[PDB]
Amino acid sequence: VMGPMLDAATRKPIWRHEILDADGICSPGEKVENKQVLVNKSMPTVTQQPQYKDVPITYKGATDSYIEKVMISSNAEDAFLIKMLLRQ
Amino acid sequence: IVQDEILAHRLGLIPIHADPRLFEYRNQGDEEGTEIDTLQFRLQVRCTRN
Amino acid sequence: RCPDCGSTELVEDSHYSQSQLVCSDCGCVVTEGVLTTTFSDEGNLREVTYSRSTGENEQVSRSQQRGLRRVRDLCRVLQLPPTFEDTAVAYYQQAYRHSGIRAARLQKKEVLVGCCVLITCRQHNWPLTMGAICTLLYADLDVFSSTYMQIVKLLGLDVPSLCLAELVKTYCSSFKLFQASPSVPAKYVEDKEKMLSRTMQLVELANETWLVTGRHPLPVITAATFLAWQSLQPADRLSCSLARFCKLANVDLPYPASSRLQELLAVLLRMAEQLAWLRVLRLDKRSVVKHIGDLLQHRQSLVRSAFRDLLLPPCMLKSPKRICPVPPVSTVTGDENISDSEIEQYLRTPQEVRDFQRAQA
Amino acid sequence: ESSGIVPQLQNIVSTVNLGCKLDLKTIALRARNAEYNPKRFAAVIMRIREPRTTALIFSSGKMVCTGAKSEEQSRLAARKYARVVQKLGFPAKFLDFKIQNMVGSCDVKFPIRLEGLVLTHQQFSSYEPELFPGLIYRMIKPRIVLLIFVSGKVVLTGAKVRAEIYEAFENIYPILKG
Amino acid sequence: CVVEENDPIFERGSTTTYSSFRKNYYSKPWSNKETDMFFLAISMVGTDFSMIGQLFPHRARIEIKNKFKREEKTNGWRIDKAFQEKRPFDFDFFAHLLQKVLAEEEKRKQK
Amino acid sequence: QPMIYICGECHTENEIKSRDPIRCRECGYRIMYKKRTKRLVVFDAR
Amino acid sequence: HECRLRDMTYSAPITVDIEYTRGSQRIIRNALPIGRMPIMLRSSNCVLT
Ligand SMILES: [Zn+2]
Ligand SMILES: [Zn+2]
Repeated sequence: VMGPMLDAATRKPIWRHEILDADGICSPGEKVENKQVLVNKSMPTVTQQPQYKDVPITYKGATDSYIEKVMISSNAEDAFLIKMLLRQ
Repeated sequence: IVQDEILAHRLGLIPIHADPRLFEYRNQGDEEGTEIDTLQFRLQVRCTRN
Repeated sequence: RCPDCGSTELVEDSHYSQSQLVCSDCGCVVTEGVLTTTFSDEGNLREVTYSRSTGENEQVSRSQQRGLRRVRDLCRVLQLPPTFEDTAVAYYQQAYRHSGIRAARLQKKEVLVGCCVLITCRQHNWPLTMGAICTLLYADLDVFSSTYMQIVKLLGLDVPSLCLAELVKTYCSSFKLFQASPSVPAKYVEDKEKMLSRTMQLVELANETWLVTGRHPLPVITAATFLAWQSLQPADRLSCSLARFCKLANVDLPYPASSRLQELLAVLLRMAEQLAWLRVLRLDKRSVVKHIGDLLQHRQSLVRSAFRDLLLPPCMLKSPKRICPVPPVSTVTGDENISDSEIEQYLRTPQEVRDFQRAQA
Repeated sequence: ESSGIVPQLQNIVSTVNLGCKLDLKTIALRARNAEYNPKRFAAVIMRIREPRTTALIFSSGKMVCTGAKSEEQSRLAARKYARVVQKLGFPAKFLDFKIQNMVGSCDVKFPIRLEGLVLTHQQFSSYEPELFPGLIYRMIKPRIVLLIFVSGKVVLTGAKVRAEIYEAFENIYPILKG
Repeated sequence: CVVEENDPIFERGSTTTYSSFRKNYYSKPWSNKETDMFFLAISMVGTDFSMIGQLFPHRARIEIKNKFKREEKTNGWRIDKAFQEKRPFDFDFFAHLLQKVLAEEEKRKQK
Repeated sequence: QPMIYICGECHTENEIKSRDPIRCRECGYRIMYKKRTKRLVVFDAR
Repeated sequence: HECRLRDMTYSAPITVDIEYTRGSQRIIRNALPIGRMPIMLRSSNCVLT
């Protein structure tokens, strides 16, 4: 998960990465609009330096939604499962 | 545990004893509010064990 | 770039469910529309893997197939995830790429399966004992280690060190002193969390006091968990022995576990001497078990002072006055030789030749 | 800023060819200190009064002399063997002599954290305490395999000249000290 | 059918098992007189272990080789003196000494 | 940057970096929630 | 609830005690896992009952 891509012009995150926290995960309490990313996920393309391409989880919705909780669990396969609870 | 929107709705449903004749309607926009047409009520409650 | 103004401010902005790469300066639509599939269409595309579409799985020998099937069988027996299974098969193929391991012994390839499983288990910080690996692999430890060294020297893959806490937890989960079973009475049953924390503190003390370095870790883990089980209730367990505990827990008693226990108890006695009230009590290797708990409360300063006043094998701490004595350099070479008397005294006489012939007739 | 410690070579291994075929049967029959068993091994074991030395002579003239402490001592032992082979009744010669390997030992006189050493030089080290108590380091500048023990003793092997072992030890000393 | 010929074993805990690495060798130590007669056999034969193992029935050739290596590594002057001294190969008296050593070890076991 | 989280049962503020096994001290529960943001959010009483 | 949150299965380890003959020597095992049976909620072995 990559951090929020801060805009060098205003030293603030862009409108798309505005709701992301320092760790790139959207924090509860804020409102999510249409075409906004919740997890700035980047995955390698090799499977010498790894080449990560971004595949963020954009929110498809006509109306706004508020993040209530963000649960992060770890499975036995070292896989991190992130669940964000949107409310309307 | 109460949702933020439900809490805001309940707070909006609370009446205010302020006299409306001494105030005026807020113009289009101006979310900052002016001293003439706005009232501020702070609510800070921290629950803890006795 | 934009075809009209030539600007490079091309942004992908979806306008009401319409993906469109449009310029941000003049709004010139560069490209629009994307072809996706549809669900019935998705349903009808069948899933085919690269193992079949690329062309592999056909230029494989029956021996390599048996090795892969054994890898998968051992993986499923150990109940490791499919990610571990995939990593294991990948490392097995990578090792088989080499010819030295390709044309090897049956035991060689069996130990190769075992070592690939071990490397896959280590790469994810997962504890798994080479002893159990060999037990489930139908092999001996000598050839196992020999082939492991050979394959690691031939490949050069990352070999993460076996974490001590993970192995401690894995071995503590084995003991049956958590649930009251018919055989084990309730007195021997102890708490799981507290005993595991005590064993972790004890094995950390052992790792910081130079007890696990150079020696097998599992005997030290056994000694630590035994000391914790005795300290959690010293009264009823003052007479219990290491062999008795192993018999009660149904665990194969390690041989050097006794020596590790004796050394750890000596370290604990040193910590007691460092402490004030214990050095006045004048405890011993049998009465310090009740205060082991207190020794771990402030073990930092205690170990610091103990090192102020290095742990090495007993065979080296016997007052090594003459360390590595300098041997007398003797480079006397003469001109080219010495004489022929030594050649004659080395040559076998006819009598000795005939005697040897009569003996070996 | 030298280390102040000098290793000690305990073994010098060198192959040398005699240039003529040999009859191992007669070589073992006409000698007292001869050890040879064709069904077990196809090399005759020769042992002399040099301080320490074992020659593995073969029928093709190739013989490996080991156990010596210096290159000159190994050469003397090889020449002694060759003279013994000549006196046994064979046209043996001393040709193609070159040091193949030399094993040395040294001590640093302070403990070493093998886990820290392997975490710092993993790509150049290997540590498996469940198999061998010694950490196995493989360096290239020294051109040497080193067995390092917790007690502070290091055994180096895989060199060709004493200077290689010396410089390898001088280079590895500050890494172990730090 | 197995008519109660074997007994069930309560071994192999399904939990886990460890390694041994040491299985069979388990040699047996020597004695003073045995070391003396071993040095005698060395002086009488040489370094060929085949004949030494043939003449020693109760000790293994691998153990003999280990002992010879240990002597070469620790006591070199003794090996030098042994190679200096020489004795013609004796068979009947050697068998008599073997019987004497058998009687001596029998007396030891009795003690 | 200190990233803070909350446990599912202990409800204690734990600080962990990236690529760490999700766990909480003095327990073994593997449910970690993220604290609520500190930014100002405006709500409408409608 | 933890299973629902972590997207895993709520099952119990199926174990058995067996006896076999490796080399004509009868060897027995008092506890060996063979599978995992999904446990129904509010069952006899469920933690909710
Ligand atoms: Zn444009
Ligand atoms: Zn917690």
